[PDB]
Amino acid sequence: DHQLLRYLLDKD
Amino acid sequence: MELTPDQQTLLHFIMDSYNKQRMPQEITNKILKEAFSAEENFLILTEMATNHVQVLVEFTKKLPGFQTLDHEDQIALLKGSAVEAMFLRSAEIFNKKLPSGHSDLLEARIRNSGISDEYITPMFSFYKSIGELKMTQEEYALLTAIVILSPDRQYIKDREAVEKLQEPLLDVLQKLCKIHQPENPQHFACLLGRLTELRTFNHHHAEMLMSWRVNDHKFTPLLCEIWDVQ
Ligand SMILES: O=C(O)c1ccc(NC(=O)[C@H](C2CCCCC2)n2c(-c3ccc(Cl)cc3)nc3cc(F)c(F)cc32)cc1
Repeated sequence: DHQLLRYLLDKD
Repeated sequence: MELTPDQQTLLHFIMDSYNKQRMPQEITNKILKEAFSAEENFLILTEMATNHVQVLVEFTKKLPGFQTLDHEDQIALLKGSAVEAMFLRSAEIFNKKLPSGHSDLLEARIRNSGISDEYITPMFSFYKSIGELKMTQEEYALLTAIVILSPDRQYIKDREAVEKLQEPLLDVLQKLCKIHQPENPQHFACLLGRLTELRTFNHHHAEMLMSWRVNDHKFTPLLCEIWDVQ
C-alpha cells in the first residue's frame, strides 16, 4: 500500500 | 554487432522519455551560485528527490512491457530502484563538463551540503569512477532502465517476466559499449559492476538522510513512500 506510488503508476 | 533498426527505434524512444528530466545545468547553477546551510540543502535534496521520483515513474511507465507486469511487481520495482536511479542521475550531473574550476567548486559545495563524512567518500568515489567510464546520454538512459528492470529486486514474484523486459536493454547497452568504446572490451562489464556499487548506497540511504546535519528531518509523503523514512 503506497497510494501515491499506485496513483502515479495507474493514472493517465 | 551494430544496432538493428528495431534497437535504434527502441533507443530513440528511450532517449525521448529520458530527456524529460530537469536539465543538469539548472541543478548545478543552483548549487554553484550561492552556498547554503545544511537545513537549506536538506530542503533542496527533498524537492530534487521528490521531482526525481515523479519523472522516474513517467520514465518507468514508458519502458516496453512495464505495464504488462503484475501490479505488485511494478511497485516492488519502483521502490527497489528509486534511490539507485537518483544516485546514478546525481552521478550523470556531476560528470557534465563544466567551465574550469566549477567542477571543484560543485564537489566542495556538495561536500558541505550536510551529509555525514562516512557517505561523502563512497559517494564521490562512485561519481568519479562512473565519470571515468565516459558514458554517453544513451548509456545513462539504458543503464537507468536496466536498474529499474532488475529481476533481482526483493519482493519480485515473477523474476522471469522482469528478466524478459531487461533482456533487450542489456543487449542494446552492450552494443553501444562496443560501438562507442571499442578500445575497451571490458566496458560493458564495468557498467554492470558499477550497478553492484549502486546497490550498496541503496542499503544505507535512510541512514544518510537521517544523519544529515540538521535538527528536524522532514520528508514529503511521496518521499516517505519511496525512501523507507518517517
Ligand atoms: O534528475 C534530477 O532531477 C536530479 C537527480 C539527483 C539530484 N541530486 C541532488 O540534487 C543532490 C544535491 C541535493 C542538495 C544538496 C547537495 C546535493 N546531489 C547528490 C546527492 C547527495 C546525497 C544524497 Cl542522499 C542524494 C543525492 N549528489 C549530487 C551530485 C551532483 F553533481 C549534483 F549536482 C547534485 C547532487 C538532483 C536532481
